[PDB]
Amino acid sequence: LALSLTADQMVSALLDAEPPILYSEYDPTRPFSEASMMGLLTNLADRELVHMINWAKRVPGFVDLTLHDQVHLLESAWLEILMIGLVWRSMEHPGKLLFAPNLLLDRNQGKSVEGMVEIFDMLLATSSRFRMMNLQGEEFVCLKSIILLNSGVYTFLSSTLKSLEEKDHIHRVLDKITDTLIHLMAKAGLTLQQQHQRLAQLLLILSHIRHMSNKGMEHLYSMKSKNVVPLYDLLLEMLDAHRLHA
Amino acid sequence: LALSLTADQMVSALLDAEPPILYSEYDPTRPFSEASMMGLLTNLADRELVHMINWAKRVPGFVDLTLHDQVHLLESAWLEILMIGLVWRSMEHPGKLLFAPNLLLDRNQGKSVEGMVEIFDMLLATSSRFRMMNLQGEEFVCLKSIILLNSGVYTFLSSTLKSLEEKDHIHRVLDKITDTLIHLMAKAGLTLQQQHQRLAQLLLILSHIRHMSNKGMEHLYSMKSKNVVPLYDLLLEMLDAHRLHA
Ligand SMILES: CS(=O)(=O)c1ccc(-c2ccc3cc(O)ccc3c2Oc2ccc(OCCN3CCCCC3)cc2)cc1
Ligand SMILES: CS(=O)(=O)c1ccc(-c2ccc3cc(O)ccc3c2Oc2ccc(OCCN3CCCCC3)cc2)cc1
Repeated sequence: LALSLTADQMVSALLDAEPPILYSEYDPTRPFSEASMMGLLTNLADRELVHMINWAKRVPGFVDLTLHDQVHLLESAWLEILMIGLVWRSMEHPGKLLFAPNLLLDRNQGKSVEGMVEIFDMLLATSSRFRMMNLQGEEFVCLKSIILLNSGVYTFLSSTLKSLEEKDHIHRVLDKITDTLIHLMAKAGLTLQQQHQRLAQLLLILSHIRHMSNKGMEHLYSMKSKNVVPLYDLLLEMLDAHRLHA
Repeated sequence: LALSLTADQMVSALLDAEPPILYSEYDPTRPFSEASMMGLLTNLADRELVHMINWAKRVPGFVDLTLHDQVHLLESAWLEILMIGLVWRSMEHPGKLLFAPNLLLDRNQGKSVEGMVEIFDMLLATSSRFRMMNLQGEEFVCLKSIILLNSGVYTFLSSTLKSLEEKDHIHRVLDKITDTLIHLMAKAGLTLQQQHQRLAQLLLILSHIRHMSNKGMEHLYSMKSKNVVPLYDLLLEMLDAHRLHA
């Protein structure tokens, strides 16, 4: 059970669950100004989503939830999760965003699309903040898991017995991850005061990531009019897998 | 200086700075269905803003910032601050939002305006969460101050020496407030583990408040087309006061 795991077990579980870093899909031997910037990012995001679902399934406690609740959590968090991942891998590239190892973009390369330069600036600022705090890999995987579990937990539709039990489980797992973050900081030499200060600093950054996701979704919604399968149904199909391959 | 204050001094400073509870402005002796719901809330919000500025000025550390930075912080946080205040005074009114003592509204009374019922539901859910956590007045005033200082701090435009010093000051004050929250929880009997768990639970709610503010601003922006003085300039005029009354 997830609630039985120790701090070091939680960390190992999260580190092991980490998804791969994907590459942008474009011909390296052709003029760049030819390729659609938003086309490249959309394709990347869509491929990453598949791996995000595998990752979520390996976050302790996640698969203990109902399918419906798992979908709701990912539907609310997916863009924040993409964004915190980007910021993490951009940390050692000041002034640039490492969307993919073969797609490193600077501020001015977002002007091709509306609202993009503003979001790029916010993402760059978050990466600067992490660099400045010297964020560690173990801390990063805790934060990404907190995002998955927290972002949609205040927007649950139901209030049935089952929903109450679901929320309680989510909050117990979140408490576990808080314990894990504190543990990592204790093992890195920080005093108690430094521990709760750093915890608060990290969790306050999650509000900015929420803000970035909201602003991004504003523009994506003006932009995404494919009139096709709703994200919920797409997430469900991917999450609701058989065990005929297991 | 704010950075010199003790936990109990911080708490007393914040409690003393608390703004008044205002009343909705409408004739109690006339048909309700006559009054504009959005008209009543807008008028209330506009009057509260004036008192919010006095409050901000009394938050330790705030007036140490440049006028420009003070404005930026309030411009980014004002709706979150209105919302957390509402949720706080609605805490003991399950199912209802106490916008004012003479304006207690339930879910169904938001349907008059677009997007409103959704925001009402999110606000009600936040109030339920606070009730459920048994949020205390001392904790509430810390959270509202954290919102003021944090919401706009990742969106500072400049990177001058002065801006670096401003950000450092804001983060030191935020650390002070974290210490104060932990102190209050220590003095309420919570164990160390319970302390960092409750701190994280409270700060994660701030992400939902950010989300609510974003969604609210989406609809207010479709709705506010007064073509008049920009909020920044209005905030500046109110913040940039002479000391001819002091
Ligand atoms: C216009 S904007 O300026 O506001 C804007 C806002 C955010 C991003 C952004 C940010 C961080 C990313 C991190 C990554 O690791 C990979 C791609 C990232 C990314 O590109 C997209 C593109 C399309 C999309 O959604 C559309 C495709 N698809 C919809 C269904 C769910 C999966 C995504 C979602 C993200 C870009 C632009
Ligand atoms: C359409 S919506 O469903 O999304 C929507 C979204 C949020 C609110 C909301 C929420 C919490 C409030 C707490 C309070 O204590 C008092 C009023 C509150 C309130 O009403 C307004 C009305 C107008 C406004 O801004 C316009 C007026 N003015 C602009 C300049 C700054 C000050 C506010 C700002 C808040 C209502 C409706």
